[PDB]
Amino acid sequence: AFLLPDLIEIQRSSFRWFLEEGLIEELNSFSPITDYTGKLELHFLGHNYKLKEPKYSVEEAKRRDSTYAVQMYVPTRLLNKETGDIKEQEVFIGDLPLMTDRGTFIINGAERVIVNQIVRSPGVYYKSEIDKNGRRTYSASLIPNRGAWLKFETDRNDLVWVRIDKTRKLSAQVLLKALGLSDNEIFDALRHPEYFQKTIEKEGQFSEEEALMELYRKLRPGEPPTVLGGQQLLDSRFFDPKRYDLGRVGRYKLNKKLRLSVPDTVRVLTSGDILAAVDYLINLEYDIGSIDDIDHLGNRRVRSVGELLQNQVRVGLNRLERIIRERMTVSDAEVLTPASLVNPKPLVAAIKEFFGSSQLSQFMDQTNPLAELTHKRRLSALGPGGLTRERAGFAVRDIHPSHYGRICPIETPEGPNAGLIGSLATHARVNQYGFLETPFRPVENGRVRFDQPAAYMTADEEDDLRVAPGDIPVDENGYIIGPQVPVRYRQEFSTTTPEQVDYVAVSPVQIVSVATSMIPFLEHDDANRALMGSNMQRQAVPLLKPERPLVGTGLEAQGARDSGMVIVSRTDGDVVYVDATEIRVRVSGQLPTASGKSTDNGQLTSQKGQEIRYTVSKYQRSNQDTCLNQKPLVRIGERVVAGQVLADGSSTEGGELALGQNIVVAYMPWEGYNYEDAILISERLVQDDIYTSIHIEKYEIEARQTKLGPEEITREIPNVGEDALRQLDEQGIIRIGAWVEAGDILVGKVTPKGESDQPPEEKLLRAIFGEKARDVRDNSLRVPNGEKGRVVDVRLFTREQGDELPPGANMVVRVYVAQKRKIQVGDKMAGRHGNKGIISRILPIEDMPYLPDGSPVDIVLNPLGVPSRMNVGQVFECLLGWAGHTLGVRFKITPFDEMYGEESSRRIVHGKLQEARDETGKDWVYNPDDPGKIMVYDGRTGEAFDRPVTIGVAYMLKLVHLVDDKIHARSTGPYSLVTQQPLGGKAQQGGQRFGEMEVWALEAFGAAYTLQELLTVKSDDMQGRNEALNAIVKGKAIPRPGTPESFKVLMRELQSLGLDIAVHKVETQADGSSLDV
Amino acid sequence: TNQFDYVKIGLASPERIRQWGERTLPNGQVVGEVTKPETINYRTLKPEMDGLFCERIFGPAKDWECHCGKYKRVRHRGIVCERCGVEVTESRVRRHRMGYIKLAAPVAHVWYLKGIPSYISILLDMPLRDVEQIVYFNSYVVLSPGNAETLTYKQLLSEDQWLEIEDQIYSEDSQLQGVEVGIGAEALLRLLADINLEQEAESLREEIGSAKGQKRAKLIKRLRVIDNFIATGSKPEWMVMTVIPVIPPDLRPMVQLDGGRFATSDLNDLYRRVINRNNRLARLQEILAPEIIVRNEKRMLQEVDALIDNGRRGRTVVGANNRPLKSLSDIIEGKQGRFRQNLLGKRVDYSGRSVIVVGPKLKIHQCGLPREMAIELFQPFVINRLIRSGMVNNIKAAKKLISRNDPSVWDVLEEVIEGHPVMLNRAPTLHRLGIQAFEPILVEGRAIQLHPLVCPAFNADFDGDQMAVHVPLSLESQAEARLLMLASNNILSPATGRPIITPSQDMVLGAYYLTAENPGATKGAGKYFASLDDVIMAFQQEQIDLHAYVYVRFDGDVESDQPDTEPVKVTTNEDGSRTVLYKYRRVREDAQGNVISQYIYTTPGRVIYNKAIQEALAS
Amino acid sequence: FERAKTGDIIQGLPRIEELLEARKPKEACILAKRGGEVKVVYGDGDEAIAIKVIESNGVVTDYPLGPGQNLAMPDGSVVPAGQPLSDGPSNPHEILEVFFSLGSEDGVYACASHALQKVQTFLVNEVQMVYQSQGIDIADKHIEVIVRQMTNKVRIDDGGDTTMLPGELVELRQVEQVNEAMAITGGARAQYTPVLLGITKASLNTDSFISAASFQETTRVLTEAAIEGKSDWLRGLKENVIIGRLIPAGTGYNTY
Amino acid sequence: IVDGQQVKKGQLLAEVALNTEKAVKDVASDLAGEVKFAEVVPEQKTDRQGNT
Repeated sequence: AFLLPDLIEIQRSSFRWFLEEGLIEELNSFSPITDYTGKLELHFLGHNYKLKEPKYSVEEAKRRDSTYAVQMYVPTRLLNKETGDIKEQEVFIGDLPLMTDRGTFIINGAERVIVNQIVRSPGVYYKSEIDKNGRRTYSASLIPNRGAWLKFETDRNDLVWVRIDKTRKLSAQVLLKALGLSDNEIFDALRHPEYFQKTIEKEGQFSEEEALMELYRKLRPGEPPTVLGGQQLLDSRFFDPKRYDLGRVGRYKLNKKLRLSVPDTVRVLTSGDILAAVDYLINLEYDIGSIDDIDHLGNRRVRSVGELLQNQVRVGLNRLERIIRERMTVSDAEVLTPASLVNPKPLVAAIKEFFGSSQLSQFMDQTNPLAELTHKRRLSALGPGGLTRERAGFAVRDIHPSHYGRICPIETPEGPNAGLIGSLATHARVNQYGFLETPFRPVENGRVRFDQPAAYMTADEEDDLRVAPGDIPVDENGYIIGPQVPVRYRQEFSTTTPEQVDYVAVSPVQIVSVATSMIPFLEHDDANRALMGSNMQRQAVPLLKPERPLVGTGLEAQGARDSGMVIVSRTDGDVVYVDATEIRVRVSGQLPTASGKSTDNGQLTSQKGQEIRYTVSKYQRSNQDTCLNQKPLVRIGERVVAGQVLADGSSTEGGELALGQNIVVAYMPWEGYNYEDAILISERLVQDDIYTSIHIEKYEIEARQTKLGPEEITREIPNVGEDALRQLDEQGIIRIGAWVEAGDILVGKVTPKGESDQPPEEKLLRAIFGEKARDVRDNSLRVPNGEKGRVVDVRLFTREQGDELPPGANMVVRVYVAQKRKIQVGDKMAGRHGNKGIISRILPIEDMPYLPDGSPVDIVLNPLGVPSRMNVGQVFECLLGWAGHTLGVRFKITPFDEMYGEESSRRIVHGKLQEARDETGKDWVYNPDDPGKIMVYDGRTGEAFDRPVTIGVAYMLKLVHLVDDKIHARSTGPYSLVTQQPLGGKAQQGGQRFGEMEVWALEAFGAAYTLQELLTVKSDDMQGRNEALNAIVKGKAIPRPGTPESFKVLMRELQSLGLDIAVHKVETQADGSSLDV
Repeated sequence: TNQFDYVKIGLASPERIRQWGERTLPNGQVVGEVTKPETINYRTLKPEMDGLFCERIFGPAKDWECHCGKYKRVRHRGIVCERCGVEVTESRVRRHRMGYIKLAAPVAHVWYLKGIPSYISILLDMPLRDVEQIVYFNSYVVLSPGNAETLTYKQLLSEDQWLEIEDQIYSEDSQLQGVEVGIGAEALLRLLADINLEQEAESLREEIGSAKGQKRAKLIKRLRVIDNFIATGSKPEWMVMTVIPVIPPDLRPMVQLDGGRFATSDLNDLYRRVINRNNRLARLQEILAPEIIVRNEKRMLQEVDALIDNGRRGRTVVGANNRPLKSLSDIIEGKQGRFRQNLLGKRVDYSGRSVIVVGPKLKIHQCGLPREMAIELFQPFVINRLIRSGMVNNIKAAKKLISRNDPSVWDVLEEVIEGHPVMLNRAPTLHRLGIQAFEPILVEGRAIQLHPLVCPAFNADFDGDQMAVHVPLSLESQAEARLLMLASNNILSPATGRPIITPSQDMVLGAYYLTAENPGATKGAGKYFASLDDVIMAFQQEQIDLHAYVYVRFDGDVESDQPDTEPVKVTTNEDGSRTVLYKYRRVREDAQGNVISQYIYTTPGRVIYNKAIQEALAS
Repeated sequence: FERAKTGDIIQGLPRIEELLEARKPKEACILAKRGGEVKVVYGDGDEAIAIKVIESNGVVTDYPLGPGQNLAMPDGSVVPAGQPLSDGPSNPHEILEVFFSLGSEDGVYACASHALQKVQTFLVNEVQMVYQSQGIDIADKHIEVIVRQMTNKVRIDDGGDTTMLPGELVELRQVEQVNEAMAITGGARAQYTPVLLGITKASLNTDSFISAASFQETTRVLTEAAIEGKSDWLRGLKENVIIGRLIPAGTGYNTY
Repeated sequence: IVDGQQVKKGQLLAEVALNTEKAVKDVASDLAGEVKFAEVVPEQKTDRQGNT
């Protein structure tokens, strides 16, 4: 229906936005510079900026696994208000990468992305504020988009003080520090400023207080109070741009509310306003103004890269500005050139931070196309700027009817860092003030039809029109039956009918975030139920062979195109040979060309048989080792149309979300093998050749150059099978496209390890067994066990390209492998709405229950699951799908039965049943007496199970938590250093982790022993642990603890911290101090 | 074990910490200290002279090798590098030796100082804030007489408000007391010792006699604060410090990542500070230049408090990310700070941690171990076996079949896997029954295998559920599990009187349904039987409802759905006979005879679900 | 409008800890000295919102307030040393005294218990309350045992009648045996007051040094034990756990 | 359960109902126009804030 315009590029143009403003905007504003003296100047040009073509692309960029970039450039204006020396030329400023095709910034290495933040966009607000008894209080507060906080208050008594970056002074010199005009307050306040006439304790003397009290009279103490003192002070809180803002907006707002004419293009601050506060608070004190909102967009507000990459660039440059100010004015300046006094390096770095290291990037998780939807656009308030994650206590966490239509509630990591991830209205958009949009569609008191205007604002807020929720029985051309409809005033939802409203859905779902839409009929499923399940597909695994869903709500296809995995024409064409490797309106020489010149265009080279070249992707290691190779979809010579997806990537056939497959599902508590939770499925799945991950992950290795006496890789060293050493190559290297399996061998590290202090046996043994080998060593790479993966590429390189190398290091060895790998047991597979599943066992394609038509089914469930999960509709689909499957039925229809406004769903189902089975011939797939059931003749030997049980088609979707990367178990190994205890960071030698909550449950029976061991010798005692090793292989009764030592360790630091202990026997001569050290 | 007995603890003390640290040596000389900041030189890689990671006073690095060199082999046991301070052994002794910064100034310990209790402030009645200016000296306190001429003791003043006080020096000799007013922190230490706690303790006990209110609280303490001390008798100037202690180097160690990013540590830098602030200072003394660069540093010396805590009481110092540089007193302090988690809750080795997927096939008293973690799991008692019976011989060459993947493990592993108890624990340890044991099974997989019945105890549902394959290690630890800790050793939560263990609600349905009744299926009129397998048969016969209630024989106590000992349908006749329906059972009786018919009136399926029970438990 | 500060999503995980350490539930402090009866509605004839409390035998009523968030309404049947007059188990320390004061016909302990047991037993039922409140269960071994432990510690005054000290929060049973030693070696048997504490009050204080710095305390604690020579012993199952001595609670702990 | 009304089936029952704090009724009338005190007046009497 109506078109919903591109989620993604929130960022982009906003991103773009920035440069098509920002670069200058700031920098020019602090445009001019010069020697401290002032004569020899220099400027940022702040105009006609320039940068050249950075031939690095994204793939060629990932090629050197480095950052994309655009060398960044600008000239100065000139040299001096000394004699108008120009000496202009460009001066390079700050190169760095930027937005990438798949919505990334391909920095070094990789392609992270940045998450938006909310924050209390600026302004100056004010606590209503209450007490230990009831009698209440008033207090005021001020803060721009960046800077101090001007804060105000009421000691019961129409009093005040002023607190800012101090929190130490009940100090109140209101108007006694700036604009001390004869009783200017009875000129700006006029109404009850301090009972209309100050109070006792307040005097308002200013002669030596304006710029000289509460600034040194308690503030900032000890020197004398120079009138200048506070003067240049209070510039130095305020006046002085570069240490304070509003933020253009800030004003926009600030004023706008307090509405006072100050349009005034100043991103800093006046007096009067302040007053206008001051009143204003007292205005609310006399209950004339309402309390500010402090919780949602009312005070909070997005922001995003532009400013994220803008605030700091002014700062990063502000840094430079210091330095230059020296550097420019460091000595002679006659010819010393713009070009001379310009250390870009800072800026580039720091920004290199702000992509690269601002805690803000993530790694753009591409485990699933969808994900990179979402992760386009979650957002938070974690932020340098943001909140704590534990002092941002509650409302912070909750919701707010602003959220309705502005952000989705079905989005929540349900973690200690959840309730902080703005879903971003499925449709929203935003403005220069960040505030997002959420349409409010007009209804002319009874007539909507969307012919009326507006229908496109309610940005961040509302209209005080009691307001039409999304849907309601909307008659043909609108007339909006509902006798008396409920609809929302402001955070409230009263009833009223076509008179008084007029704004209503765009569509019946303005409160979702990329995956919360998957639910085909969430209309029928509890909200508390819909969450993690809706976040499952959010991070689904891909799957070699994709498949649209079955059943249809269909919103998404497009979204898949937004992802990028699927490719639309850039332009146009009708494909020539569409070779898998090369589709082409490329150098086609043909009619993918010609529409590739349809009504051609110019900066696009229609100039010659059109020319749209670009390479598809094979299976590449995702930032999460996920993989996908798209697919040459559109066969040759078959017309296209601008910007329509023609490439079938990860998970679409055709611009739709390939998530799962479609599967018959009889819920059935049979012989157990599942009894919550617990999936059972039939071996067919494997033979089905579906449910087949593939993964590919780095391994790499490198060699040092030891200052111990450098070492290389080898091409072998001993005990090498060539059986090892064989499918090896010509340095030691490992041949690619080669099968590997378990403790396989990558390639030949050669290491140093001399025998100066020849171990006691050493010299001899060596010479005694009968041979004189040498310890030139080799920790060459042995791929982990179970690595039955054919090897599938390598990127690799040494000194010569300039190894772009972590220094101190010689040559890259990175290479790796995948494997086709079908699903197994414990696979966290499930659905997309309140789900989470794993499987025992799979099973003979035959024993599993089958059908009277005669086919065998392929997914049990349990049956009780769902009624309990209170997620019903899973039925629904089952059903619906059934259809689909019986009569190849598609749906792609938004959720929520709104048709007629009741259980039409129903109506649907039984319907599409009905005919389907009617025309199904056998007409058994449905029974009048089984309106939604089927029979279940298929016991152990295929009896008739008894009660006609329902079955049908679900959308089983598997996850990552694959036992493979989630396996774990090991027998000792390296302990730590410090505790020297082995260590489990979830590695091959991962600590069987440990829980004292259990050592607080392992004594409930006591018998030490296990404990005793159970600490010791597998923690402290060296000679214990070993003692063990022996005991068993030494046919010895593993003894007796060591004594712990970490203990002793703890004791050591304590003894130094200032401890002493006589620890000791006492049956000894007058006890003593047993040497336990 | 035995050698140790019980741990006393008191205020430590220089002169007492002057018993350890220094290690005189038959160079005939005296080694303890440190003086000068250091790790190893860059180029070579070993500490230096002094040097915070000393290879001499501290000991070896490469094991038995004098820094002087010319030192290889080991057997020596007294070596003292002839010409160096290398006294080798194993490179272990190094971990067991401390030194000290040797504070030039008598700095005090933050652990009394701003201490929540502030013991130091308490004694000598030096108000926290008051004494808080004796240190960071911004008000030197009148110290001992030092006021015969009318000024007053315990009294304070800054040098600025002091110079004018003692200005009469020019001529006025009202200086008969000739005792300077407080000078700095050391003052507190002067009054710490010398003062007479005795003749003052009881001098408060009898003061107690007098009014005892909000002030008493202090007194009270004072008593303890002095009595708690009299316990020893020791020095309160031990709270003040002469000379530090200092942890050994190998443990704060400097770490190795090649490339130049050699991490080092976060307390040696404390030191780094601290030593410098100490030496550079002294290195004023001598030149005796102005106190503006000396007395001002004494605060930058007492600043060693940060070493002891980046964090109590100055602003903390900054780390790589302005972090509270985890103070030496920040290692065993939080639940995540070593201490308990590094002892009460070590992580530990030998065990498994694989996803616990559904797997109710196996029984309950025993768990199902997958192969992915069936090898580790007993390698010690496996390698020993298979050699042991001679299969192979030696280590790393007999365990050849391991990594060789033959069979003969796998079976032998099983052969040595049954009767080998194992215990297990859910991601959450929950309760004692939460870490239950069970007889591990020899299965293959990356998931676990276990018995539904208990879940609930562990509660381990089966949706991405993950737990851990723990294992006994001693022998008799197998006992902790043999007949004490194993699934069989539990029938009801130690929690309540209740047997939590029970067939899941899915099974209870198999029970419920079998005890229900279908109107449609109500066949079998007069289909009575000896109530043995006859009815089973009668069910393997079908043509009967699993709920079609027949009346089946069984004089034994048959709990009947409804009262069955009440005249319901009397038919008492002669030649015996008193014949009442008793609803669900119908004896006929016999005056001379007795009861025999019984006639339990319920479906065979009922008797079926009530026949595999007696047998199940104990036939 | 008066508005809901009730509940019936009430008495949950938070509504018990406030009784575990025994804080100030309701922070009330009604007194006792027996009279007790309807007492008009607020003491003497009440009036327009006047507020006092109740009396029958006595020479006097005890007389504090009653609000509309908060009431008494028992008319007569008023019983001090328990059945709180205005009805409020509040920082029961007061009620514990209310009792033992009023259990001052009996030589301190036994009816001290009479308080003591009453209070703990009460708490037990008060905790077991939400237990059955919340469809679950709770046992004396699981509660009484602990609630018992929570008190055995008197507060002294006077302790010098035993050359000890006042306001001393030691425990009862033990040291007054020593007061029973000063009850058999003459002098005086000291007076004091058995008063509840709260786990962090009982624990933290009882446990010292090694048994410290690891639970609800650290840094100054355990280290400050050095200010006083207070040696420690691995007795504590966990005390020796910090080590690896085996524990007590394992054959050998008695097999010895 | 708890007291129920009878235009048909009743009023709240089930959040077990075998404790009422003070804050205000709203009054925003419910229809736009001149509001006066036809049947009443506003006795000021100033019991909570000693004012009005």
